[PDB]
Amino acid sequence: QSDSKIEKMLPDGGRLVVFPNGTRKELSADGQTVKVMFFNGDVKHTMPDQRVIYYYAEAQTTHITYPDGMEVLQFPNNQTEKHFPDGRKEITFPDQTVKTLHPDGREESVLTDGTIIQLNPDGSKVIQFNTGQREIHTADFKRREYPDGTVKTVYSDGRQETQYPTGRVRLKDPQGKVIMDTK
Amino acid sequence: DLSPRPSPNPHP
Repeated sequence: QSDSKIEKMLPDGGRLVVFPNGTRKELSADGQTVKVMFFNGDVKHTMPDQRVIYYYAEAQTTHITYPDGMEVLQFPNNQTEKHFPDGRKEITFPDQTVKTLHPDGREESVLTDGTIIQLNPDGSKVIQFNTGQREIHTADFKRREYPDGTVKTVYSDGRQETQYPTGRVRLKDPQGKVIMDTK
Repeated sequence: DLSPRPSPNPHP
């Protein structure tokens, strides 16, 4: 592409190159370091330790690319995103929740208290608590699994099933009345 | 390349 380009020579032996589209590039004397100052205000610095650091002037965002392929974006609202080469993304929101988006469509958030929420691509959720309790939410019911082995399920029509650690199963109508009991 | 990268978007 570009032909109408201008180079100048730094006293240290580095080069400054100015391009007709406005882009400026600074190369060290060994050529090993490159600073690119784009016409739009963006800035790209390649590093000694090999990080590539890009600054988006309008969006006010920095974007680091690391040697293993990881990209890490730091947004003005103090939010950070890590993008991995298999397509996984890990978002750290301002309030320090971490959410991962996996390739398959799962999302997995970890809360400030260590509670884990997993959002499958079918719409169902799994919550896992510190206490050992799990909840499972599908479109038909919400199920709580307790550490003692008790499982309570509330269906979308308001019927509630308890399953006791022994295997006994009690089902109640919306009103609270037992309508089935496996003894 | 010489051209700026496209502006990026945070996740909602």
